[PDB]
Amino acid sequence: SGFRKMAFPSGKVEGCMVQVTCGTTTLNGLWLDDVVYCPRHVICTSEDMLNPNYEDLLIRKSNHNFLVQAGNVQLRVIGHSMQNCVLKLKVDTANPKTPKYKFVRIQPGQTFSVLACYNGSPSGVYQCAMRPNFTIKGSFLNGSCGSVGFNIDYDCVSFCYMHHMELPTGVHAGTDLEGNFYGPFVDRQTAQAAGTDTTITVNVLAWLYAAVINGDRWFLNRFTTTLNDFNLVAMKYNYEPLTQDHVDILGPLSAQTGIAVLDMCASLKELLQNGMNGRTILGSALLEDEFTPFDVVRQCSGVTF
Amino acid sequence: SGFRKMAFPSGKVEGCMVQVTCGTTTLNGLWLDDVVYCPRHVICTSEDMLNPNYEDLLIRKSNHNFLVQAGNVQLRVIGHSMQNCVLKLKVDTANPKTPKYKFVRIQPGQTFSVLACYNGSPSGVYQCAMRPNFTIKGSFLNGSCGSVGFNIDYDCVSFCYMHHMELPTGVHAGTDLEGNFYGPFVDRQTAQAAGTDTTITVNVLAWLYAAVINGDRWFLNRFTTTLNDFNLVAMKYNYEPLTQDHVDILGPLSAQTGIAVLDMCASLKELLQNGMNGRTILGSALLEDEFTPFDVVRQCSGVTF
Ligand SMILES: *C(=S)NCc1cccnc1
Ligand SMILES: *C(=S)NCc1cccnc1
Ligand code: NA
Ligand code: NA
Ligand code: NA
Ligand code: NA
Ligand code: NA
Ligand code: NA
Ligand code: NA
Ligand code: NA
Repeated sequence: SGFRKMAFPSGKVEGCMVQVTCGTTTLNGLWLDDVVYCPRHVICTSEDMLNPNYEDLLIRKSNHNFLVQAGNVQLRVIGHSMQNCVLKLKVDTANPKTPKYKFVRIQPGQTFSVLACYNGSPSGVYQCAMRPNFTIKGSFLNGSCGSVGFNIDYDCVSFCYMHHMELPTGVHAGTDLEGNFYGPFVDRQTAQAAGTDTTITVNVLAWLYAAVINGDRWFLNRFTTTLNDFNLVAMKYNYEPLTQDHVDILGPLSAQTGIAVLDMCASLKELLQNGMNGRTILGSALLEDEFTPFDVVRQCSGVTF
Repeated sequence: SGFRKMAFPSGKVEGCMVQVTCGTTTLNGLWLDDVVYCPRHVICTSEDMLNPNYEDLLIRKSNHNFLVQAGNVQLRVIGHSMQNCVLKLKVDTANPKTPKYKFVRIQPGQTFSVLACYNGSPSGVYQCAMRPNFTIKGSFLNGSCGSVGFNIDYDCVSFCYMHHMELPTGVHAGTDLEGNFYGPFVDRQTAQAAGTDTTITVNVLAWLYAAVINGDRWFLNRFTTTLNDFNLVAMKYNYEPLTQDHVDILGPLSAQTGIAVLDMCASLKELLQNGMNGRTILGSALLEDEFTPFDVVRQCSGVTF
């Protein structure tokens, strides 16, 4: 019992973090096999970051200008390429701690753990979601760039996120591990609009199932609704529209609890229209949208890595 | 920018977790040097757990009845002793992954990371506090016993908590690593009263400093108060009384922000008396008490391990 925002155990990723320096910029990189991945903005000075010409800046650079360090272990860089907004530094040693891993581009609403790092060392680990508008609400200071987000499935690490920037509004943007930003962001210091954010409706519902499982049940009511009627209320409260695919993903939670999805929707409706009346659910006075249905099942059934 | 509930990176602890089986009970143990530590209730059957005579149960046991496994690696048990509510299994191999570590008994209000484990494998990591009443509000299923709580200071792991039980009320109790429970709890399945819990006032204040640092400043007001006047309001809202030691620990945050402790206290007062008016602070609609002043400084200044 209890329900917590829980990160994956981070040890498989801790052994892949390195420090990358170029000129006087230092940030973090990820060492997998004989390739180090890092944000291409490692090659930018202070000048350059309002309007960087990344092709031209990188031409000024040679393999020996990339100082890559793992612990005290210096690595030797024998190749460099830029893919989209990441740099790939070929080194002469395969990381002996490389886990089984793949690179995945996640969908808005999906969750992952972030290992926040400075100077190639881990400071902490936390779980968060890719917002509908492709930002993340992290905790990241100068020097945290190249910190990665990941999921773990037994022994397989799925890397989904590399951190690149803080927007003027205090939220965070970054790339997948092929260097394609999530969202409309670019790697320059400019005004950039994040969309309107929405609440992740399907995640909220999963979390209400988690609450019932744990004995928090006050919000359950004698009402039902329809998809279309629920969607009209989702509208007004800036919630993502709910689809049958979402209903279907909620099925195993529906079956465990005996509470039909559309009845849970009617509960949510009533919370959205009436607020929470100064009550809490699972220790929160807000509706929480950073657990997926997969997350709730994993936690409520005690899956290991 | 951003402020998150962040756990320590868990890799140093992941390499110490094992599985311990005795009869048909399996839980988790912690392998450090040539000693495995685990909850003594591993030797209990279903019968025994209403009223266990631990001395007599353990006498029925020999070294070879303790099956200790690390990965597929079986360990050989060459000695067993019970200290308070933990069992110490002497094994014939020193853990090659043993970090620098000590055992510490933390104070109510202090925080630590928990690596929740099943069958000696890590499922996840989360930060929490030792409540004033010596419980913790974890996320723990059957099989999670022996999961540990810890802090990290560079390369030194401080183990402070081993999980032993869930109370009938759904909160969690356990021991330090010498097997002394925190609080009045015992390791039997019985009605057990946790005290009245209090909010950790000094942690709330630290978190208000964190909010100001991050730009959430709406709650700041044109009032001040005194310790005694603040303490009268702490009373009524079941907040821990605030002492000069608490003021003094808040000093570096006071100095960074320019906001005198007692003025921050007057802000808190006004929040306690008026509630939050449907506003949020650092994404929360409640006052958060699971960051220490040390935690806020660490996060806001980007300390690594
Ligand atoms: C990273 S090394 N620099 C950009 C940055 C700064 C603050 C937060 N996130 C990204
Ligand atoms: C641990 S192996 N058994 C007791 C328990 C059960 C549920 C939660 N926490 C502790
Ligand atoms: Na970049
Ligand atoms: Na987020
Ligand atoms: Na992004
Ligand atoms: Na940038
Ligand atoms: Na015990
Ligand atoms: Na707690
Ligand atoms: Na306890
Ligand atoms: Na017990």
